[PDB]
Amino acid sequence: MAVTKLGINGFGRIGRLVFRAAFGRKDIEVVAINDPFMDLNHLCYLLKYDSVHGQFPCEVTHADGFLLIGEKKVSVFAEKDPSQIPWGKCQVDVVCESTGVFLTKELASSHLKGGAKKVIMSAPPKDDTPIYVMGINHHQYDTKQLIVSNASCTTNCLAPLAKVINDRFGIVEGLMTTVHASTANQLVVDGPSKGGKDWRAGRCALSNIIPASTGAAKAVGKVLPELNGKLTGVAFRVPIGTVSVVDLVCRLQKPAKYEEVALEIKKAAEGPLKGILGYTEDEVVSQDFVHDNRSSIFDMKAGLALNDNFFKLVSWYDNEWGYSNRVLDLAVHITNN
Amino acid sequence: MAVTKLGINGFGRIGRLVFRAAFGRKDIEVVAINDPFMDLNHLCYLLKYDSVHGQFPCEVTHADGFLLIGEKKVSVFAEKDPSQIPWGKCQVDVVCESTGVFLTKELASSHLKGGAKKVIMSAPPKDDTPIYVMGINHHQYDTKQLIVSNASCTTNCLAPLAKVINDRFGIVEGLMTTVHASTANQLVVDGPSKGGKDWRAGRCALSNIIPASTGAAKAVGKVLPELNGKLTGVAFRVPIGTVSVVDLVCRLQKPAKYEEVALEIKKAAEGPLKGILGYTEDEVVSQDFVHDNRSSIFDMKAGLALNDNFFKLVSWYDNEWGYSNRVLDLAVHITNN
Amino acid sequence: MAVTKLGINGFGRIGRLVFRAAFGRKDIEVVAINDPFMDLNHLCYLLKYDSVHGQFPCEVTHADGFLLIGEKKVSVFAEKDPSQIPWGKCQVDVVCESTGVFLTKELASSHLKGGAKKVIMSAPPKDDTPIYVMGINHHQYDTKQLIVSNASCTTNCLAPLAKVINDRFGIVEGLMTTVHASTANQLVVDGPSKGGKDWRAGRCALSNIIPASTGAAKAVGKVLPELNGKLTGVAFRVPIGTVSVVDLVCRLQKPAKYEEVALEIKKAAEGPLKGILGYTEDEVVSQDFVHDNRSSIFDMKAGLALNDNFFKLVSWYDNEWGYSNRVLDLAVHITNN
Amino acid sequence: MAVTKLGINGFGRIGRLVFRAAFGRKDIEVVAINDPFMDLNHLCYLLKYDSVHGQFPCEVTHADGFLLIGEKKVSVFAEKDPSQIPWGKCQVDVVCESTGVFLTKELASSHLKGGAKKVIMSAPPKDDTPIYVMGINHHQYDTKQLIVSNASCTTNCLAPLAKVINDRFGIVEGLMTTVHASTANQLVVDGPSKGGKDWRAGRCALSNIIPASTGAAKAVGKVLPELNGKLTGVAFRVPIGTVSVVDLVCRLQKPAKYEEVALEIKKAAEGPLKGILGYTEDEVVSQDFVHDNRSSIFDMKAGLALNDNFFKLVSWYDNEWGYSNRVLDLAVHITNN
Ligand SMILES: NC(=O)c1ccc[n+]([C@H]2O[C@H](COP(=O)([O-])OP(=O)(O)OC[C@H]3O[C@@H](n4cnc5c(N)ncnc54)[C@H](O)[C@@H]3O)[C@@H](O)[C@H]2O)c1
Ligand SMILES: NC(=O)c1ccc[n+]([C@H]2O[C@H](COP(=O)([O-])OP(=O)(O)OC[C@H]3O[C@@H](n4cnc5c(N)ncnc54)[C@H](O)[C@@H]3O)[C@@H](O)[C@H]2O)c1
Ligand SMILES: NC(=O)c1ccc[n+]([C@H]2O[C@H](COP(=O)([O-])OP(=O)(O)OC[C@H]3O[C@@H](n4cnc5c(N)ncnc54)[C@H](O)[C@@H]3O)[C@@H](O)[C@H]2O)c1
Ligand SMILES: NC(=O)c1ccc[n+]([C@H]2O[C@H](COP(=O)([O-])OP(=O)(O)OC[C@H]3O[C@@H](n4cnc5c(N)ncnc54)[C@H](O)[C@@H]3O)[C@@H](O)[C@H]2O)c1
Repeated sequence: MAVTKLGINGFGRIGRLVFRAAFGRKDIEVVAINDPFMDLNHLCYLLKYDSVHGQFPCEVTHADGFLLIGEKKVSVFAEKDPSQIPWGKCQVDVVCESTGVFLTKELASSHLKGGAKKVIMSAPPKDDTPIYVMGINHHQYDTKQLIVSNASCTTNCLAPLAKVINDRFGIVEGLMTTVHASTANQLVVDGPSKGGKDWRAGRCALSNIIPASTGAAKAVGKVLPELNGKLTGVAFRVPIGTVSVVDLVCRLQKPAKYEEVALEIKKAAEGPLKGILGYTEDEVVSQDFVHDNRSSIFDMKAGLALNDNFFKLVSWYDNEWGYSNRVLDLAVHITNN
Repeated sequence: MAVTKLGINGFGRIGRLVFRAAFGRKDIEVVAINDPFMDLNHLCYLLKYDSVHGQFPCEVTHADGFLLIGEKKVSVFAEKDPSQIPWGKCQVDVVCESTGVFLTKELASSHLKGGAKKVIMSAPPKDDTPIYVMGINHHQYDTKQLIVSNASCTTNCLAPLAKVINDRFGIVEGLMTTVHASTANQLVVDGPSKGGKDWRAGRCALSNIIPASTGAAKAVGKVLPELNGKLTGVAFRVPIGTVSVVDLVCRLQKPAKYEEVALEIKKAAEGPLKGILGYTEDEVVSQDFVHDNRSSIFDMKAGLALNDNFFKLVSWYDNEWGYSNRVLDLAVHITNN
Repeated sequence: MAVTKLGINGFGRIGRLVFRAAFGRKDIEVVAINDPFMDLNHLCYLLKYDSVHGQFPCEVTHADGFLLIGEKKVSVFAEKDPSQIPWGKCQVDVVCESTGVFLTKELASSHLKGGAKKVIMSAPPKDDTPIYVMGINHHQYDTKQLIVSNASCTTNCLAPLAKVINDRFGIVEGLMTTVHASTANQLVVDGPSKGGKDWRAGRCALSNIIPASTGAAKAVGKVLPELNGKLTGVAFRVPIGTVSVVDLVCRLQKPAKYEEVALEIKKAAEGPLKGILGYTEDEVVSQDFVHDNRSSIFDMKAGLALNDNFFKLVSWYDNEWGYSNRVLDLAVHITNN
Repeated sequence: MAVTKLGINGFGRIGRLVFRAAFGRKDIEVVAINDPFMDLNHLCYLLKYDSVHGQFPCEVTHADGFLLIGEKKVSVFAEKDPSQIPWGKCQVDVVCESTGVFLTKELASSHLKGGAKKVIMSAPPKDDTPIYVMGINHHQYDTKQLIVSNASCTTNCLAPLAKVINDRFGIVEGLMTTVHASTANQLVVDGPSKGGKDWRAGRCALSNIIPASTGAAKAVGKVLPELNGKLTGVAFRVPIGTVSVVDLVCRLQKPAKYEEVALEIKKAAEGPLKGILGYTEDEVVSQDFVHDNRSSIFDMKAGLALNDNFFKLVSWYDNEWGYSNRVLDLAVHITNN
């Protein structure tokens, strides 16, 4: 209805990609960025070159303390304290909280105190903060809610898949495994992970298949109450720049042939979930989804059925890119709604 | 009872590792090797240096056309036709068929025609050749069977896991996913796979999560009839030198707590299956099993249960090393039995 | 002057990229492709998806035995014998010989017998076949020469660098080292390289720094006679999808400051060699050049000088992309000249 | 003369490996370890499992706040302030300063204040702290010097190589390039490096060839005055667990054939520098030196000569393992001398 003004806290993989994903958009625009761990010179550099998604689609420069993207000026701050960021001065409608250390309503509030209208945590909340997944429950958003969560990359991939299958065949119970690409919280060589938590994530990322936990499957139950308590899963970190794959093993109430389930998913991908859920029958591999903007693409040939009620369903997702575009979709939605 | 004389056809990852794994052994010894794709000089080189398991634990040299391991002589041939290999002259009790292109009883017979007493296919058979898994059904071997199969690396990992769980809790149905390390049949850069079969395996192995199929789960039913038709699964090839991880999602007849299932497995690992099945509660990662000689090590902390009858069980395995030691165990067994 | 009709023999990394690089071009177009190791279905797949350069910028399909790129038809053959390819019927002005097994004038002749006007070997010749490097000696091409070589990726990178430095400061002698990205001739796991030649290239590409030889530096002397016998070097294969870096250590006749040499190169990159030689002072890394169409980009900050006559100069190059664009530049040139 | 008591500050790649390398030794033993970034439980874990060098050659456990290696007790501390570590109570003869943040005489002094007799910085000093390289100048050590530096992994590789070549042929000038394996100071995904220094090191380590600087070559001049000002070089970080390769391009005073230079090096490797400098003519690759305890192994076949005075010499080194063993050699030396 009118260009949404976005503010970004934490200019990392997600911060920068959300920024990159906004470039095309004509319904949203980033006007402010905050990150106390990079000078303006360092920030332009990081935004300009990317080891996964290529160089920035435009010229990046800075002048007088502003970030210059073509002929637009973006304010840049270096506040370690969110409450200290002049979001208000910049007329920020929504702040993309993507530092990964303010995942609670009390912590994410400081942005509102700084003048920001609303806030979106680019990760699962540690509080009972409302969680939303585009194309799944975003239409159940209440404008009075000023702080929300866009969930996790994995939840965004599994959620759509789960809804379609449950909606028609009904999911009795399911277990999920996601082979996930490398992430910023990992180490180059064997070392101690932060807070001595999840020791495995401190092991050399270059040569290991690394077991990790994830609440993505249980989170689905929060976005789809009908599924609360019917799903859970694990993760396996692998040495891949980007693109992860969800592997859902489920039991359905109503019997079906793999072909029928596949057909149902395809129908959703071309209809109501077009743009969120994708469908394919090609012999694809992770690299094929690098920079794919969908939340999840069903891989028909990769999955299979043991019998008429026990299935193994596979779906890919660019954990970085898809998620970043969704953050923008949610930002626009909760501002014009 | 008396040193088993082993012959190796196909001196590749498995051929060389079986050879390496025999070095310590005092009940078996390799006396002949055949591979028409490497001169003797090239063969010593490959056997001496290994990018995964380190250098050979002894000095490797050649003289007068023989392979010299210390002060032992090993005959070396370069026959493309198995029937042309003088196994008899070398008194070969068993031939480790590990070229991957003679996986049928008719094809593997040529070794018997060459003078070899018995043969073991280092891979699943394409015929109804008898399949054996150490510690699972090897005691059901019939001496009159001259050609057998040691199965696949994955089957050897999943089989023990399946038996213990089924034996006490009973497995109604199960689906499996194995994240597998890179393999010789893959390509360095995107290209056409052999015979235009399994296109995905021709995609760059360095940067892809590659979906692949596997009959390992169904094979379990062949080694454990009670499980025929109750298991199947898929694979995901990843960029790892060695070590794969089996991820079994199963439904049990009798309810149980994750702890009880874990306890049952541990009991087996320390008792009847000691040496085949391992157990651990440490925060491990793939690299931790490089060169582990067991067929499968249960990872207690990596798995979990959705409810009292739906479980996700994880077990690691060095696809190269463990399998190779098993080939030797089977070789000795079917020769002294 | 008029659209050049290109034929491609060997639809591999270079074949497909040359094809991809021609898509934009309005002065050249591919009308025929030959590769006996992929069915038409397999060929579309490989051309459509790429693990390095992304998906094809257009829809790829096939119908009635033709390759369909939008609404253009490209003939596709599967001849193992080059002389058997109907280049003439397709009016091929130039054939991009990129299979890597017909690098001699006698062998590359078969294309002329098939009806092709001229031929370009996408690699160094093993004969005294004429070698050309765009922007260096291509203007010394003789139209009566029907078979030529576009040289090697490394030569194309080093050649421009060498000319500029020699032209002004004069190179007395130089040694070069190129850290090269992985290549099709390498193996996923330790095995025997073809013909038992260059054993090192058969070692696991995923985890090794692999020493390899290269005539790229000596080749420079063939394209720049003034430098014959003044340069040579070695290579180091590393696990990188694409992008290699040339590292030239040279001694100049006339003294200079690193700044002056840098300035000279910059001058060439913005003047006479614009498009072939690039210049930069940014803190770049290999990934930054993925898909860069230049033959070599000088890295000012990466190099240095020991004294006024001994220098270490660094320059990057996308071994796949840049080279492929050059093949097109040469194809057009020798057809309209 | 009598078991040297070693203390380790910073239980990282080097800390743990020095500890691991001491296990066999009968002339030195670690009695204390300090690292405030890992609980005792976390420390045992990290010491027990290693993604590069395998599992610890003994059982690792902890009891009553001590590290238990078999039946030996090692005190463990978690002081962020070195001066606060009770080295004296533990009778520490030498402290292996390997945190990488106390590389100055003033900073490394705090250990002496804590009761430690002497100190060795496991890295190049930022002060004019004395630098020593085993087999090169360690016999010029003065017992009154309480703080010294064992130099850098690269210097330890290049130093021996340089001495032998200079001693007989004389090095006029030389430039060096080391392709180096990944290091702890690098990042898994593109991010900001510490202090905004060396931006390149913050780029994804998984997929980049990363240009880096190094004073290793100039440092050689400090250990070998005769070479001061005659050498310098650059580095290239690559995705390799461990093992780097030094590539020295040098000009000699006295002419020679590659064979003679190779012969000279071999002579040193088997004589005076045996154990420090290695020699080989095999087609080796980085993985072949994983866990090699030598400071540098000359690779005869990898190098070459342009003419009788201009050479390119290659030598490998396990940046982690060799260096760690050297730290122990120096520790014993300066305590019994
Ligand atoms: N990378 C993925 O695949 C992916 C996918 C979906 C969601 N996410 C995530 O989004 C979040 C961020 O992850 P990321 O990959 O972008 O990590 P990242 O480390 O690349 O980015 C985090 C940024 O936070 C900055 N920061 C730290 N403290 C700050 C402060 N006080 N104020 C402002 N900035 C601060 C850092 O300097 C950094 O640039 C995580 O919670 C994670 O769940 C990541
Ligand atoms: N690498 C693993 O992860 C793993 C684990 C368990 C089992 N296996 C396997 O065992 C088999 C062999 O695989 P690998 O990893 O050793 O592959 P590999 O490519 O390393 O070894 C195959 C060998 O076959 C040789 N060969 C080809 N044709 C021949 C012929 N006619 N006569 C004699 N030798 C011939 C080749 O030169 C090569 O040395 C496969 O079927 C596979 O299932 C592999
Ligand atoms: N990849 C690079 O970085 C790079 C850069 C510059 C030059 N080059 C090269 O150009 C050449 C090709 O290498 P590539 O990387 O494309 O390798 P590739 O293996 O990817 O492609 C070669 C193609 O040749 C085909 N082929 C084999 N025999 C054939 C025949 N008889 N007729 C028709 N096709 C046949 C194969 O099926 C394959 O598709 C090499 O000589 C190499 O020097 C490669
Ligand atoms: N990895 C190699 O290839 C190699 C080779 C030779 C030398 N070195 C080095 O030796 C040094 C250490 O590097 P590394 O690879 O072990 O890095 P690392 O990061 O693995 O280890 C450093 C340790 O310092 C600890 N630490 C931080 N602050 C501390 C404090 N105040 N007190 C005690 N401990 C503290 C960290 O927790 C960590 O365990 C570096 O300067 C580097 O040059 C590394």
